[PDB]
Amino acid sequence: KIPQATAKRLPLYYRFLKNLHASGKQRVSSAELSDAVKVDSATIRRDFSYFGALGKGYNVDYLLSFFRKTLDQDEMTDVILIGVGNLGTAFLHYNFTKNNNTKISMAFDINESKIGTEVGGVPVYNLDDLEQHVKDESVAILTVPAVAAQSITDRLVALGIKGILNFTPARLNVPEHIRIHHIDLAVELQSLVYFLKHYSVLEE
Amino acid sequence: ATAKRLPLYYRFLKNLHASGKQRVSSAELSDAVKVDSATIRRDFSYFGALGYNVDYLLSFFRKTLDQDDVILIGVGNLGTAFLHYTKISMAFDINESKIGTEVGGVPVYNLDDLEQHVKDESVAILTVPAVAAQSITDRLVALGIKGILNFTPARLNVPEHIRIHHIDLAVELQSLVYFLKHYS
Repeated sequence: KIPQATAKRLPLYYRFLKNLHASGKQRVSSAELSDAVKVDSATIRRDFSYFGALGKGYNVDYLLSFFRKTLDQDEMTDVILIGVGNLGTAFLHYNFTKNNNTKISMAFDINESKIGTEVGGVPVYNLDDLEQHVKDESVAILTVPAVAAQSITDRLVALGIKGILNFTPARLNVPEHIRIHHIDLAVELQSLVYFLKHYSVLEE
Repeated sequence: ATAKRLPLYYRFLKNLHASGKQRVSSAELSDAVKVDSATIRRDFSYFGALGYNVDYLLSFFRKTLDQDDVILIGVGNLGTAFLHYTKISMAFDINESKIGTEVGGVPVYNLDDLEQHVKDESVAILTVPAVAAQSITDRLVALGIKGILNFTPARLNVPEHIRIHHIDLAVELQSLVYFLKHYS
């Protein structure tokens, strides 16, 4: 599937393996794993094929790193960027802190000389290829001209984007379950200006 | 001079309006804002006010302020995005290949000259590295800037009356991410 019940056991296996690794333990059997998560050995066997783990019992150090990698994978927020112009490339040069499991994993453009580049260590792909690159990523940054932003949005939601930071003047239409932060920079500037004239916040 | 007392009258009258009072004397306004009434009477004629009606003046001050700038510092990708992309009148940088040039119609000056060329402007856009932000901020406040659009990860130390708008990718993503993890 992976079945929900299996997926919910993963952090439980992890916590058990950390404790064991701290205590100096080198091997762990199915029976010990079963006792730790209150299941039986067949469940360990099935869950570990879902996870992609390799055994024989198990090496504590191997399984700890493996489950660590897997939870890190599951917990990281991979972000896509569309539009690699001035604002887009500044964002690709953004230095996210260590404690912060967010990164922009990929970028998209339509300019042939953008396409095929690595900007700030992230690959820029043809926007044509959006559907063949996007699987799991749940968040997108939009830094395209306002005119392109709606058709790109339509596609992002169809691919399973759930959250969008809109840095364009466009007012996006999306399904009620899509969370949109609209950061129009010209509006932010004009809001600051307005406040120092009127000492109240600008509508909208 | 006259347009420099206008915001004093506005701010105070907006506070008055809130309290339900719709007339105000030069003597009452003088004791509040510390301008002499003889100057107030002189200004309020100029504004075409005929005891003065509080709503006339407020609507007049609002309209004037809406009838009749911004500087930017750091003309890199981010500053260039803002220029390209309320007009920006001056840009400032340290890169000698950008100083003495025009980006998006705006001339770019050496940051050394900030204090000679910033006279009237109240708003600054800040699009420099975080490491540069606080020292420049310090110079902007000493120059009497009233608002800063902080487009850097730095948290700026300014006097309380300085309005800061902070735009940051991480800060913004953290909020959206928290929604998605908790309110799906």
